[PDB]
Amino acid sequence: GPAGQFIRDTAPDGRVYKLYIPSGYNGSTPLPLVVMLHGCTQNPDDFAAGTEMNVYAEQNNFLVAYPEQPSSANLNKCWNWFDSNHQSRGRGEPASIAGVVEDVKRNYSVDSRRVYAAGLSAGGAMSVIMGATYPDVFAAIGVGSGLEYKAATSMTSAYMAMINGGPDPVQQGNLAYQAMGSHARVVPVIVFHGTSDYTVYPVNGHQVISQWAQTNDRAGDGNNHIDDQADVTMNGSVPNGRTYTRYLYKDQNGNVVMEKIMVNGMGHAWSGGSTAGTYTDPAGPEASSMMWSFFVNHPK
Ligand SMILES: [Mg+2]
Repeated sequence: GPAGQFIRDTAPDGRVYKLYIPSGYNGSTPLPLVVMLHGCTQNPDDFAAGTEMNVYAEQNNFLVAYPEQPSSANLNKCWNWFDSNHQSRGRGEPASIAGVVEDVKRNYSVDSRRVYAAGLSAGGAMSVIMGATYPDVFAAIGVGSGLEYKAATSMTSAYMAMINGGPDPVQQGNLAYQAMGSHARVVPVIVFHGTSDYTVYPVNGHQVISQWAQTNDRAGDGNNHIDDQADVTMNGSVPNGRTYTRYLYKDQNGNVVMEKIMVNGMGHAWSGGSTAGTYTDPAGPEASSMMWSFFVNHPK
């Protein structure tokens, strides 16, 4: 019944983005902001339609921003996760996506401690980049079928990384830690990946976890050890849908810092969701709900 609004705006740098404002928004309470980064060939409306994130935003009283990657910036409307120009704080797409957050913060009441970045495919890899470059902004990140930080640094090596994974995740985790500069802090990460993904092969999902284990272990230095050994593993089952395995990674303090959901026989797709959007597998577990719960329990 209660209905919010889905607006389109342009940030000062020309970045188009859409923003879902829930019906419960009255400006008296700073709301969480989930930045949702669409995959290749997608656009904000398609990603909203498939992830259903505006329904969760309506139900949970949070804001959702969908930055748009236009065809003028990448041939396939992919976030340029493989390009050195778009892997560092302060310039390129990381700066532009941070700019969208700043634009929303200026126009609505946003909870600075509950700003998150999630995405599918190239947008999952970009969400990794956002955590490494703007950890002062993003409390936690969700990586749907993505790749580790700097899995490739030119377009020439991007395809190999999609198929075979990036370099040694411990090394890439050091680079992500370096990319954080003086803003370094633990960034909790939830990863989703389908075991029959023929686009971004699941080795990449494993690498994201291993890379962030190192980065988050390093961000704790200068007390709290984090490794890529799963502390709790459980099989789950979707009624009349897919099975999946959940891996939980704790730090020494006992906090869940990372989570990995491998959906058995899923392809390259957002897990769960609706056929109203492209690149969804309605028979998977509901990544949007799972990711939102991970986010809300991992404020900055
Ligand atoms: Mg552990």
